[PDB]
Parts: sequence; C-alpha cells; structure tokens
Amino acid sequence: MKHTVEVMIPEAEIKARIAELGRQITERYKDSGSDMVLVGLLRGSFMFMADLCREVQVSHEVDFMTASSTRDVKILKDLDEDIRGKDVLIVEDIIDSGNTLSKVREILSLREPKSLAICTLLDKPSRREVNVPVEFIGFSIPDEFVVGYGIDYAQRYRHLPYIGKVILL
Amino acid sequence: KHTVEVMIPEAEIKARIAELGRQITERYKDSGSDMVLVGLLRGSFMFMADLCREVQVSHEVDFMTASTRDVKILKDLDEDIRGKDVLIVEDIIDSGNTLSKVREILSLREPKSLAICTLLDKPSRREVNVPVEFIGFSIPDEFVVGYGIDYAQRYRHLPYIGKVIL
Repeated sequence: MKHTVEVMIPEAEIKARIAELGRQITERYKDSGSDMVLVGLLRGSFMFMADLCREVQVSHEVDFMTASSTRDVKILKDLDEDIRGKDVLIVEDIIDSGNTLSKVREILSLREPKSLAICTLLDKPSRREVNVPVEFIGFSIPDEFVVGYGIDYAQRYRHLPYIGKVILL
Repeated sequence: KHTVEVMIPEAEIKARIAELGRQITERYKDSGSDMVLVGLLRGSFMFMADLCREVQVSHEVDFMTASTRDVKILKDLDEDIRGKDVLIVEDIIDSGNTLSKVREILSLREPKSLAICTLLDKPSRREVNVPVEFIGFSIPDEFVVGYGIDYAQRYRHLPYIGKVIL
C-alpha cells in the first residue's frame, strides 16, 4: 500500500519511560538473591531488550526465544539457559491479543522458575482475547497502526528509534 | 574470583557506532536493492539495536544463531537474502573461524552483496583471513565483557565494554 509514517512516541519519551521501567524492575527484584533472566521474544523485542537491560541494576542473564506467529504456539528457538529456581522477566515489544505471551508463559511455568513476570513496551488492552498478567507496561495505546522500535510493517521500519503511526494512502 | 574494569566507556561506544552508521549509510544508500542486517546471537543483540538505529537506509533486521567442531545453524534467518545487500553484525572477531564459515553459508544464497561489521576486533587472535569491511575498535587480547558479551552468563547488560581481572 502507498502510505506514510509520522512520529507517535519520540525516541526521547521512549528513553525516559524505559529508565522508569528499569527503576521499577530494579526495585521489585533487587532483594530477591536468586539468579535473574530477561527473556526476549524475537524478533520484536531485540531493541526494547537492549535499552531495558541497560536500565536494570540487578545482576542478570539475557536470553531469547522465537515462538511461531487458533494454530498452536510452537517453539522455533528455545532458551539457551535453564530458568529453574530463577526470577524470569519476559520482555516483548507489544501485547495486543495476548495469545502468544499467554502460551509462552505457560511453557516457561512448567520449568518451575522462582517467579515469572512480563514487561511490554506497548499495550493495546482493547485487543485482548486471552487474559494474561502484565506487571510492567511502557505505554497504553488505542489500536493504532504502529511501527518502529522492533515493530515491522512489510519487513520495513524495525530499525526506527521512535514509535510511528502508519497512514494508509 | 575477579573484578571488571571499564575498558571502553559507554560514550566512546556511542560516538563510534554513530561513525560506523554514517560509513554504512554512505556505502549502501545508492544500491536501491533490499538490505538486511543479520546479527549473530546471542552476543550481537545490543550492538545490533544501537547500530541499526544509526543506519539511514531502509533495511530488515534478522538474526541467526551459529555454534575442532563444525559450524552448525542452531537458528537460521526468517527472511530470504537472495538478491539483497547483507551486512553480518557481530560483537567480536578473534580467530575469524565462525564468521568465515557463516559468510560461506550465506554466500550460497546468492545475496547481491555480503559484508561484516564487528564492534570489536582482536587481530592478535586471527587464525583464518576473513575480510571485515567495518570495525568499531581493534583491541588487545583482553578478557572482554559487557555490551552483549558474557563471562559465565554474567555482564551482558553492561552499557560499556569491561575487562575481567582474575
């Protein structure tokens, strides 16, 4: 489609918000004692994870899964590391339907982590099909056509440092 | 038992990534073919996040996980590269063995062009002569951590390149 992109959430607002998520995450987990892992879902989370992990002042590992995108949720690439007895934070660019995150949290729950929580940059609560708890949220937004900061449209705009709105022409 | 000293501060990494991005932009802006940056996981996720934001050319971002042992594809690319400009994005080149074998694998797919960008290069450690088009820093053979690189799963999230003192 002919289209344009405008800035919706600038780089600077994203960075200020990530520094606040990082203080909240630091506060919840600093006294735990247990090992911690941040788990990104690829490809969407790679940019969010890079900025977020740099703001989390608790010693942790960074790991990644790839899950498939009414069809079953399948593991295309599992974690490299064990999570048994660890504090685990799942990191995603956006929760809309909640279908993937829901099925990913159930799989990881089977491994008996000490705790399991989700951090999303973007939340579209109006799109929710399955309830899943989300402890840390960057921005709540309407159901806008968003790109950037790991979110693609037609293999375009993953590398934008801001969240943009796509205008169909 | 060890400490971590700062070796390359966050501000020097950021200034160097901005220059790398200007150089990659100048190299590829006239191509008018699709472009993809391909990061090697896990160590390249942070360098890729910072570098792709300084590349002022429309591209896709993709990842691959590669392993006296064969180089094996533990996770292949999601996208086709045939006829595209491809930049491999890597945290560190030392021996050159993995990068050499990854470049030969992707070469079979007949990209329009193939190049490597590494943040760190240890030319004292080279065992195989792999061509590297873009390099952030040539460094001594220090025990490096941070900025995506681990010591036993620790320090990946550090925003600077540190070195481990035993």
